[PDB]
Amino acid sequence: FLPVMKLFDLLYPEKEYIPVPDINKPQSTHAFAMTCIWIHLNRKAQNDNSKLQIPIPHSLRLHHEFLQQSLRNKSLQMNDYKIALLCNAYSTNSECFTLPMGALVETIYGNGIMRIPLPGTNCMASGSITPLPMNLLDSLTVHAKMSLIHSIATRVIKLAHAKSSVALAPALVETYSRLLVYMEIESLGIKGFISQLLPTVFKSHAWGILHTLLEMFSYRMHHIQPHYRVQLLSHLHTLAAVAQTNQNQLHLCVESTALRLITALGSSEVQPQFTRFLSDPKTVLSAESEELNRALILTLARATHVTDFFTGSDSIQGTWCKDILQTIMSFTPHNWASHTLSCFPGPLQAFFKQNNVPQESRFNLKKNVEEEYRKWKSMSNENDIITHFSMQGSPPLFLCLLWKMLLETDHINQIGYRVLERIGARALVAHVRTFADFLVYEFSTSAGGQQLNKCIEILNDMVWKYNIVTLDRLILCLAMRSHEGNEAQVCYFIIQLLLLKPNDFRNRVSDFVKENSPEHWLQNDWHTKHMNYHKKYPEKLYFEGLAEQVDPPVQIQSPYLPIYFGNVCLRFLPVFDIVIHRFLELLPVSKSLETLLDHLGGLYKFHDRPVTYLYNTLHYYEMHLRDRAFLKRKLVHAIIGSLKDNRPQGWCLSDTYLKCAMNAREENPWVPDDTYYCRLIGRLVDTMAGKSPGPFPNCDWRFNEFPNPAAHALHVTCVELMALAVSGKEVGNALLNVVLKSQPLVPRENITAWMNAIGLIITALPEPYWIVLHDRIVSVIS
Amino acid sequence: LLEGTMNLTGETQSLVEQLTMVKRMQHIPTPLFVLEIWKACFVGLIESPEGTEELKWTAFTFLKIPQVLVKLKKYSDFTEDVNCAFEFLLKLTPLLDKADQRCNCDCTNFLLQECGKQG
Repeated sequence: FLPVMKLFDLLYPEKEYIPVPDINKPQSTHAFAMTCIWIHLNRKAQNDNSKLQIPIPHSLRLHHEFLQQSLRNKSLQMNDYKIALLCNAYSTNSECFTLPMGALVETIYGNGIMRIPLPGTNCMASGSITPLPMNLLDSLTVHAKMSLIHSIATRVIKLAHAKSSVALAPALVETYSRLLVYMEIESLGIKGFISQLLPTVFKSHAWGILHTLLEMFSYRMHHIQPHYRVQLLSHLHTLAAVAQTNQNQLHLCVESTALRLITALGSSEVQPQFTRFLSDPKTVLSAESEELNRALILTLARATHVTDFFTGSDSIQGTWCKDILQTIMSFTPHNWASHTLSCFPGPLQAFFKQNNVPQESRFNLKKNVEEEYRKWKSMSNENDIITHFSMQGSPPLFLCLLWKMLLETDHINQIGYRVLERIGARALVAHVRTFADFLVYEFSTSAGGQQLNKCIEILNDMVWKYNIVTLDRLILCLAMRSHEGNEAQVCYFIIQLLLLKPNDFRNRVSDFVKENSPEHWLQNDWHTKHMNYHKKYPEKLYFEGLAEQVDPPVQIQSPYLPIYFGNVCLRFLPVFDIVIHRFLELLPVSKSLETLLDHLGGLYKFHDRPVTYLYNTLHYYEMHLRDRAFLKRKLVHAIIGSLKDNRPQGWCLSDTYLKCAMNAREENPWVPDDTYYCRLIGRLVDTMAGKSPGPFPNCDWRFNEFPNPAAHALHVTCVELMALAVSGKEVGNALLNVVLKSQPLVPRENITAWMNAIGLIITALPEPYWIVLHDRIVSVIS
Repeated sequence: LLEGTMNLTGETQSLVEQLTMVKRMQHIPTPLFVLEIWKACFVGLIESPEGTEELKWTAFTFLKIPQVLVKLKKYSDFTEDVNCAFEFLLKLTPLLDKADQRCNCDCTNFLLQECGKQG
């Protein structure tokens, strides 16, 4: 820092005093920064001041006197930016930084100001709900921010290890979610948090800090690096194996996080990330639950056929996929369907000819549950039926006991209430797996009529009137049914009636899409709207609805966990995606997806990455969706109209797509000229370089699903290009007749970028789209 | 290309004594010579920007190229080689098809009737 005053003379050669302007702009701290630099040079001159001091400059001493008056000042807040001036001119001090620190830490931590009641019982979260805004988060120095981080860490260590009743304020958890995105602090950020803060929280054994951290990792993070993603995946596997996680919320939150990060995976990182944990493939897999392993297998399936890595081979041997699946098949036997095998890659289909468990017999499945159904009433004592029906190792058959009670009496006694809570949510996935098998097997042979509508409503009785589980788990267990032919269609129609015949969950979805928006960081009162939504619908997560219907009066009053961002709809949207995938895997359940999309299109208001998901959905079923035209047109009728408001105008669609695509079919699709495709290529090539107005709107790319506008443009262009009713045969003809034949609106001395975009498009395109290039090259070589 | 830019108002013999001498300096086949003669005429037609310069360049490529070729036939065999020159010339599909977007029609018919008019 020696020659910097000469850097003054080239930058600021002046003679007249600098007046003090208005402080209210966040950029004024940039203008007041060099005064703070001089006073921090005096902070450097705090020690060894006998060597070569600098006199105060004539022009800057007016603002130096101003900051000295601010030091004499005893009031600082958001009225001006003197909070930033006193946090930045005195950041390298020992006690001059504590004066703004005392104002800051008592206004967002919630230091016992107010105890807001969260939904549930006995949840006194702290008072403050207004976090540090975006302009405040950038008006501070890095050292002031990291000193604030150290102070916050010293507060939360003694808060977590004491397990105090003082919870963390919504303002401070919002600020905590906001600060971790900045990679300048990442050395002491989440890398310094999973090294320091997370081991101390693990040693604390608090179970509430972990739940809130999981809440702000699932519903508040947007860009986690894949190595950090699998590090957190290992951390949650180490956490869930210990600390008696038999609670419903502890299992449910970690399931909604694991399935989220499974669905947040793409298609290109599957190969380099696996060899990092190739030494330990077992611990990154589910040992007890079929659901997570099947989700990972389908993640592998969508990461290979889309990237077309399987072609040129027809076996799994000699690749990186054989050993991970060898670790998959252990301790989790899972069947596979032929229609599900249809969209699988060739080597994957060849490997699925072995190591595949068959289905269990329906007749014995009903015979055993009926044989112990009469043993339920052979003697009706409490303790013997509680113990005999609920040890770990019993065949999971209890939902049919409950169902045979509520087919004709609608009453669950003390035994039924005690068994379900004694089993715990860790075995509830394995229970509901076989219960979904009961459901599909029972409706396969069911007779239509009054029972068809009665059964779905008494099933909704467990959904919202008994509150046994969150709705997502049962529907996902019904989604992974690997049956052949009629039973798969029957289960799809089970889900079809489950989503529309009861209106309670649809009322909650409507309430959340009307009263909440995905822009959570810009929503300062997100906590207030969450409290209103949870007060409208009382979320019962510990069999509370099941408790009041018990014939003896039995109630649960356990204290709930601190919940700020969790709800059923966000936990169900990945299940809503996997059921859509299962529907599109099978043919004769096509039009049933058509009536659902226009019915339940609002939940995609709150999708973490809807564009990539719809692109993969339309790409993976390329051999399943080209034949069904109106089914392919139906998708743009529902999901695009959902996120057309919060995402700005022109975020996804083109003008002629708004004119002719979502219009209903008339047996005459608009076969376009090549200039329509040239418009899309011109959209792509300008967004690759980027423009200040931009054809596509700018957004907070830190909190998006794309870190760059180029990735945002590529995905939407890939969505719109291959969503037409025409198959992947004429698409290549049009793409080449743009370039192989002459074209208007396409200029030279730029065509390299155009053909680069076309090449990336056609490599992102499915197999028949670019297999026609071989037939093209045959003609020109001959 | 330099002649039709600004100094296209001269006589027909300066360009002749330039280009025929160019064939003296570098070994150039006469079919390749006529191939260049016609592809320069096409390029100066299409690559000329729209405006009065388009009209000037098209007139330069249409009205002075018969004058030089009549004198070349007078001073020189010149019937057989231009057939192989057109054998070369009738393969340039995309660049000359890009000219037909601007010209909205088939210029080949007009030019191959113009050559017949020149005999």
